[PDB]
Amino acid sequence: MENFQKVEKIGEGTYGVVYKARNKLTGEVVALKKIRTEGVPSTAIREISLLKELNHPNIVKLLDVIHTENKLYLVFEFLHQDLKKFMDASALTGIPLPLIKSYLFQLLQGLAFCHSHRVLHRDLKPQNLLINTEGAIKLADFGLARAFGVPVRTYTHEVVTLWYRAPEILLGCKYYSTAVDIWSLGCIFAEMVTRRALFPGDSEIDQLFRIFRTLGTPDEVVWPGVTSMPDYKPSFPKWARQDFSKVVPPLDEDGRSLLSQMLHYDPNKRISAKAALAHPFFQDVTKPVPHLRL
Ligand SMILES: CCC[C@@H]1CCc2[nH]nc(C(=O)NN)c2C1
Repeated sequence: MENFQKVEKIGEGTYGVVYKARNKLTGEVVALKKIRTEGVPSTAIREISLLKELNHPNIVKLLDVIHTENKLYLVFEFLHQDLKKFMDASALTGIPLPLIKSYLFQLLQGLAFCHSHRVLHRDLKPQNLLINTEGAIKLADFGLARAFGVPVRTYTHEVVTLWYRAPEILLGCKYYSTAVDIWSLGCIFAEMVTRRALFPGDSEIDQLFRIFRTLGTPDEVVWPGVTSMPDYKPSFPKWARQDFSKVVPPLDEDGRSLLSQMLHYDPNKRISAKAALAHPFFQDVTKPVPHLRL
């Protein structure tokens, strides 16, 4: 880009480098993502361009999409910190429950919105949840997975995390439903509460087996059709399901109930974002402000 003074390199995304930049004309500060190449499928460009109309307060705004000289630039609204960095910074004391609740509530609203427009994220993780000083949290990179797919390694060869991946994806499902995002958010909810990743898998089978060890090896009883999935193996070990009281202490029964519904094995049974917003857990939701040192 020629009309963008690039303040700094913010990070490295799944698809490309991210810079903090200042638009010389509007003076606005944005997050500029630079992506890759055999001409780049125009099918992706159309899909991505449609995201410019997917506007919501809990969705990072996509300001522009520019395809030029073998590169694809995505211009996004800028937020000062991501949830991964905030959780690390809050590791010693933990994120207060009221803020955890507020963040989950807002993330579900963002999901409810995109899902109602038939757009899935598919690769939700702390790294793409951005926060500001106002107490808001927004989902970034929504819709990019439908356009580019989720690779095994990023453009820098970094391993794309499997920690938040729904079991139906790990088992080979061809079609992803909105339920995949609810699963990822549930894993993130648990991580905020316990200050440790729920299922820190370091391979696809380790990821699947960690899920099984906590939630029990799935069977036709809890997940009709699971034994017919592409990568299901009758030889998977059979682990017993653990009590959520042991999984996310010391979260209260309302939060444990909601998390259990977000982590149902059967995608068709997993709670929707819309239904989750009405869960008793959010009865006393508020909008606290985090302490951010920028
Ligand atoms: C998930 C990585 C891509 C995001 C796109 C939107 C976005 N907005 N701000 C940032 C940022 O990193 N600020 N420190 C990002 C990064």
